[PDB]
Amino acid sequence: AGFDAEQVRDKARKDLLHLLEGVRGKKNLVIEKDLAGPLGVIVKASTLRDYGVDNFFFLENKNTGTSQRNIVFIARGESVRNAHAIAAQIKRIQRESQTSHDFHIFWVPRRTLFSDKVLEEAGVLGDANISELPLYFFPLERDVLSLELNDSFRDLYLAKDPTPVFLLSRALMGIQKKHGLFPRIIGKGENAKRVADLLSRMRQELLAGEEAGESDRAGLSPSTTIESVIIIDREVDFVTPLLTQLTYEGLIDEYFGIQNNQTDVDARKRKIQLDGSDSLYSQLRDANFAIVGSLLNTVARRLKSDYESRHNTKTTAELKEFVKKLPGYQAEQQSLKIHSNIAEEIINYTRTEIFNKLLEVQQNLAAGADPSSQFDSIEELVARDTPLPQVLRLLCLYSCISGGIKTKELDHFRRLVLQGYGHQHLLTLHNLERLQMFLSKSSPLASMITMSGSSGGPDQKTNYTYLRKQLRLIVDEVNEQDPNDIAYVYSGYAPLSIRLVQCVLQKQYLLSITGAQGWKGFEEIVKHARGPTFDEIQKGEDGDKKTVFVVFVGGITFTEIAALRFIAKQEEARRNIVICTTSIINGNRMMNAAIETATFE
Amino acid sequence: AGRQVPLLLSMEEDELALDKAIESGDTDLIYFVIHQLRRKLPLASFFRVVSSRPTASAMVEALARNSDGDGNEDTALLKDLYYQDDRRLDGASVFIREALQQPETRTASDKLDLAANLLQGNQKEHVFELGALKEAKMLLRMQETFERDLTDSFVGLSVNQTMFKLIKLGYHGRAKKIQSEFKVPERVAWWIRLQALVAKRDWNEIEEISRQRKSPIGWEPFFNQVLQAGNPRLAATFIPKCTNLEPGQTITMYEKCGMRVKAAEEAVRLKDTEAWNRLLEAAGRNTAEGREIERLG
Repeated sequence: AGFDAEQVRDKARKDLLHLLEGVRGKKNLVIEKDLAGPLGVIVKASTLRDYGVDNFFFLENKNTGTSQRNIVFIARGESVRNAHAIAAQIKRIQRESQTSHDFHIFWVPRRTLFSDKVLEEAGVLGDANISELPLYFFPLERDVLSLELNDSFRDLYLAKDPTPVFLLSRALMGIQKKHGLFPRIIGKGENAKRVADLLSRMRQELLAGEEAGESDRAGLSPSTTIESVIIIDREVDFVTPLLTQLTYEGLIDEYFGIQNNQTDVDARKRKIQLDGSDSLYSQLRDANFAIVGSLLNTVARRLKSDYESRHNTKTTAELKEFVKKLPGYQAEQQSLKIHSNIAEEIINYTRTEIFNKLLEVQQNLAAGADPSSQFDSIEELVARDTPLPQVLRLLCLYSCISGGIKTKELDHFRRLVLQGYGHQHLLTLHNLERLQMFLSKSSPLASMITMSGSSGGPDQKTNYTYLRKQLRLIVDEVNEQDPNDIAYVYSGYAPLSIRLVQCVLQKQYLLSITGAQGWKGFEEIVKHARGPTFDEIQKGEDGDKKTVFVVFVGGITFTEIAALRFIAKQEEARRNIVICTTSIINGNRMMNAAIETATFE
Repeated sequence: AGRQVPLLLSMEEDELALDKAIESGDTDLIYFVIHQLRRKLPLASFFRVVSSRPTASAMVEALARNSDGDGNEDTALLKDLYYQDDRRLDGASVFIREALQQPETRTASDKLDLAANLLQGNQKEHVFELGALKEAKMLLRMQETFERDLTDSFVGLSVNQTMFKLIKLGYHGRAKKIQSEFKVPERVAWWIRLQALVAKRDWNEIEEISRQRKSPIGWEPFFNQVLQAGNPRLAATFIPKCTNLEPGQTITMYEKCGMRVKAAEEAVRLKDTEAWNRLLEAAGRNTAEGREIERLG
């Protein structure tokens, strides 16, 4: 009866295939490249051709095939960058065709007034069959839902585009319609509050619809399946993704780049699948890289010792047994060979001087050391031409964790970057200033929160000096082999974001390391983190273990996913934890939101 | 609340319709109202309406930098919007951006000039960017000089990258000109100087560098950098210039250079009989003389 991530995949596959049946005949496929990956999670390429697709084309490639009469456009309908591209795709074969063509566009997830005008002000609105493809969450795992919006971070925090918040809101409301109102909407931060607002608005619009004869049959009552949804704004805690991640999946995302559960290695290069259907990867992904050697050894000598199993046997039937367990002994065999190779590459990566000089800085900054003491180490890294994203993450780390950079050190930093990597990065440093990730200490927007200096400033920033102690962000006495606490994901540093979540879910454990819902017990402490703290109760108007949705507006890291799975195992008795997010984020994606790539050459 | 917005606008309630669309969060309704306002109003009046509301300006601003599918801009819109709001940094960034698309340095510097010209309309607070802009124009110019004189690519590289290329090509006189001009830090410049000479295989002047007393970055960098893909012979020469070192590492450094002999010698000099044993057993009392290792005690 509860929430199952499978119902989202099956529904997604259904709604697409149902639209493909609708296009009678054979098709060519034009898919937005950022959307091709996420589609792969809900349908197979094989399956798409059964339903009559010839070749696959990208909207970004402009080279749409002429072979077929029906051309199918699949792209996100909120994107302005897509509408202009599609209309221009229609006439770019409407004038160099052969037949006349019937054009079809599946908008993800909805048809917008913006679409209907850009398509009209190109003359091609009436020549295109337009339908709506309501994909929202892409279930990447049974406990991980994602909107998969790759520019969601940039758009939300740089462009101030509230589109990510709107989509996220409709997705969560879809869960409510099916499984009941969230008995409690619990959150932290501006955009977390905005989502809670739209959920409140959308709940009232459904009661206004039913009351005013729009029918819709059945009014929404509090869920019996769901305990609460917890919403955290990414901007409340920029430090976690800025840090180099130290889990196995985490280091894969840092070094190789994970996308839509898949990555690339060199045995052009080959694709690896990275989901939890693989037995071995499930036990590996959330584990600190330090003990990945141990974990690989143990499973390697447990494979050859289960090949020692029952091939002695011989009747005729208990070998027919053993032989059927042999595919999985080949799946488990090669699963090991792949990850023993990745681990070997990632190990070499983690041994380089530059890697260690970066981590050294992070570790000092994250521990509360005088940020100034790290200046020479940063200066050298710049002079040793270490990749701009890696340096900028340190710069933002220092800024965000200290309440900004001292004015002298700022100007020095500005000079190094500009002189190190290009004067184009005036723009880059400006963008990081807009992001409020890299600021002078004398700026009003730099100040952390204190109860001391009460007034002055409304957007006061998270106090990492205060919360380091009060939320026990440092645990340098943590077992990586059998982890006792979430800090293991950084080998001594627990993400503030998940600590914040622990203020709601594990109140007693949190006291332990220094039974009401909401923030009760941590009101003061959480006041020291950026933005609104709230606990909106939904009673409507009219038991077993329940599901908890932990939602990240603005992106979540794998380390945070790991720490949440860790808590989920602990709470296995009373709670099923599902993670929702706009996208899976990391330090590099954040800097790319900022880095200007034009070049003066 | 979803087409309760045009209701507000049907009665030509412009600024009010926009506010209700913003409260909705529905980015579609916001575009729709923004689109209505633009067609209806004097542009300057449109800007005033749209600049009072943060989300509105933000979306207006987005559409201006993405109106065919990436790439192309409505740069004209951006300039006027920023001009009527006295947003001078944002206006300057538009011109800087234009400089990065100019195919010749003279035009690129003109855009930088336009860029700078806006910032002197408030001078203070903009000191850094003015200086930064002033620098790039200089660097571009010096790089155009280098290209004609020395016949190689230089225009567009960073200050540091330029020093590197000048040094790797043996033009240390010019590379020192860049350094002095842009006040490149000592520790930065030494790091550059070393890495380039190593790329250059100019073992001769790396050697000539070693002939002075102290280094602002130490000699530890010179060891490792030269050792790696280079001469263990040249590498070894940087011990014992190394001030900042840990006990009995001079030994391992001679070892890493493949000089077990001189390692043994260094081992005996430090009164470490144990390392001397390990070094002699490595050879073996007879092999590689070893006697020579043995004669050293």
